[PDB]
Amino acid sequence: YLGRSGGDIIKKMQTLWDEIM
Repeated sequence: YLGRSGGDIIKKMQTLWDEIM
């Protein structure tokens, strides 16, 4: 919603925890 808000949020959450833990 308004310049790809929904798609980009799920992509960044996935790698936040993939790379740290």
